[PDB]
Amino acid sequence: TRDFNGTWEMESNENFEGYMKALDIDFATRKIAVRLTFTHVIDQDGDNFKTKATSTFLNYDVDFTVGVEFDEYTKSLDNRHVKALVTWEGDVLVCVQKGEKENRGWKKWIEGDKLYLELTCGDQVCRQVFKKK
Ligand SMILES: *C/C=C/c1ccc2c(c1)C(C)(C)c1cc(N(CC)CC)ccc1-2
Repeated sequence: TRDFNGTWEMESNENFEGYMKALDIDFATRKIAVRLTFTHVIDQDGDNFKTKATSTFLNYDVDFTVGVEFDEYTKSLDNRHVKALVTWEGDVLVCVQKGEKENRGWKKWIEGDKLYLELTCGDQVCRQVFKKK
């Protein structure tokens, strides 16, 4: 499926710390973030994505149109300017964030009832799994 719609509840989160250190997330935010359960809400209509990630203390919202490059400010993450582009590779949703950090981006894909997220920055890879709620 290429349909990522739904409310997704975190089930596994491997090496979030190394990914966040690659981004120069400060020690403080890192320790809080590594313990929190995240809910990821995706409202997808054609190419148009409205996405949310909510926790009891840290939140991240981004909207994008597949295939349309956009300048992004990674507000309350590492607060950097990147040139973002989200495209399809088969049924994998792939984002490249061009900027100062190397190999920065993410990939989303679904297997069965699970959403998989791979976050990359530098030589670090974080893998998260969500169960559809
Ligand atoms: C499709 C979503 C991809 C994606 C890329 C980067 C991040 C995330 C999802 C989050 C919301 C899981 C997330 C959280 C953080 N935190 C550390 C500052 C917690 C707010 C950083 C980057 C990403």
